[PDB]
Amino acid sequence: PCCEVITNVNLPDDNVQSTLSQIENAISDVMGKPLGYIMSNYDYQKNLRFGGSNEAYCFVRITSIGGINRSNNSALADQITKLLVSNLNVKSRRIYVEFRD
Repeated sequence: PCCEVITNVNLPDDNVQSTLSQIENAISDVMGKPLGYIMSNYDYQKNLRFGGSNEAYCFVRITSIGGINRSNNSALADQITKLLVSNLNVKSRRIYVEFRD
């Protein structure tokens, strides 16, 4: 699967790499998928806005094949949100996680 983090939070490369790594480990864990199938990215979009505001915000897009489990999907979004909250300085309310296939 694929996890694209689209955010206006400027994070240094090491913090980006470790964050994506923890996220991959959660995907692997929750979804039962070896790390060899997993793509991730942190796409820094300084002009990104939500709610009429350019304050820190993360849009997380998770693409799998996929579209199979709700409790896995719900638990994954929860882990990723928690991971992002913990690494980024972003309010939980300013993270949106979307699933697709």
